[PDB]
Amino acid sequence: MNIHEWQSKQLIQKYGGRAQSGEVAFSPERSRDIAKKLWNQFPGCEFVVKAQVLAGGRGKGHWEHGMQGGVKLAKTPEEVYEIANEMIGHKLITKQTGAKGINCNKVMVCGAVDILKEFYLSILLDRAMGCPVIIATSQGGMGIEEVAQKCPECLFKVPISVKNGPTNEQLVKLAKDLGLEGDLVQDCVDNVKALYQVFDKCDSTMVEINPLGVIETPTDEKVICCLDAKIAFD
Amino acid sequence: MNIHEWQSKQLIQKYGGRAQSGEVAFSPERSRDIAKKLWNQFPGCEFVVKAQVLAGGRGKGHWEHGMQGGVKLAKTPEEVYEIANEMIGHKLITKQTGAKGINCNKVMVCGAVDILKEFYLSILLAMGCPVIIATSQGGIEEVAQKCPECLFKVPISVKNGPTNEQLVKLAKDLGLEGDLVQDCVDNVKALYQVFDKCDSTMVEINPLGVIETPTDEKVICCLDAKIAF
Repeated sequence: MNIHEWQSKQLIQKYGGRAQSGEVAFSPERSRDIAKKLWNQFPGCEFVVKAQVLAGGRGKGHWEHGMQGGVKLAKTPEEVYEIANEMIGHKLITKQTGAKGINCNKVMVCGAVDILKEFYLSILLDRAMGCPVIIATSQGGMGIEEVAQKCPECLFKVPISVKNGPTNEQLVKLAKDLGLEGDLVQDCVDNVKALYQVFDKCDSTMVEINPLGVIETPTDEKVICCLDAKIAFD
Repeated sequence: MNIHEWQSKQLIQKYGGRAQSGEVAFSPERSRDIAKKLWNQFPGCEFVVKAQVLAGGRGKGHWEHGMQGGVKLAKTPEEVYEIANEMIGHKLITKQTGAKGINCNKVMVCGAVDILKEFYLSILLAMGCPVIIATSQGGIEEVAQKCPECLFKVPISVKNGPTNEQLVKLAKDLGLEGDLVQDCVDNVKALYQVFDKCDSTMVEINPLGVIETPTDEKVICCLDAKIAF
């Protein structure tokens, strides 16, 4: 059982992680109102509209009536309305849904940010090692099976002492192994600790962040941020 | 009678102007909630907390208990709480208030943005017709009053409103180039509709800014606003 992206992100934020949870909208008009209000705060910003569906391959999918993408860029609140109008109440077809598609009745409206780096990061129980593991790659936005098959050099698998860890030294090395320098190293450490707390304290079978991003803030600071999130339960 | 900065900006927005009206808060707790919610949209952003008081010289002013400034940068929602807590329910002393100061009962919280240019622009009604005054200089409203020669002044045919040629020339005279010229033209046309359709004696934008959006586009934006009736 998976929860939606915006709910996963809110849970991450609850445990001190940085995530772009945006605001959920149950109508196209509400989607526009969210965008309009955000222009009170960051005037002239752009928007991303993300269909909230329980299925994978959302961003790459296409709608039954022809629109391309479950994640779309919008320049104005009216463009946000137009996009949400083709998502809410309609069927999204992804690789994982097959031709049957999946109904969408809500979207997330987000501010558009400069994304500098995309990582993959997941926490799950590893059968072989008999403990939780952190799996991460510097090649976010890809099938994790493809990375292991075609690019095993950028994949990292970190065993975690179930409630005797993860240790700070493991997280610093992972962050540095992902190519992070400067303040982003500690930022990454802090965010991965929060993700583990979500995994542990919420009895999740998998916390998957694809992508875990390095983004720029509106005043150009570089920060770690969950840009998609999938949390699974039993 | 003047309306507050954030109300002035909301009125400008209603007529299609770009303005950082932020969100008003009447308690430090609400201020913090506003900030926390904004981190859902622009994670990691910084915040500006602006005392909403009907008095000038806020930025240089100081509060009784030591805090410097009516306009303050906050890095987190908790700094937003702390700053707002020193503003709301307290007295701000600026050169315009005198020692008697002015009570603050509200702040505006807005996202911190990179400001690339600050202009002064005002639309005023005195005994003749509307006039648009502006200068390319950045405490600039007193510079306007004691050095009026530093101002562009553009008379407006009340029957025909500002012409497009006047505003393009004004924007270019203020040093704007490229797409910012038309953006400025569009925003000043909105400020005129507020001035006209709301029977205002003054719409004062100090500063009218060039700011960067979160994805680094440059846009014209009202960063302060004072509207009189």
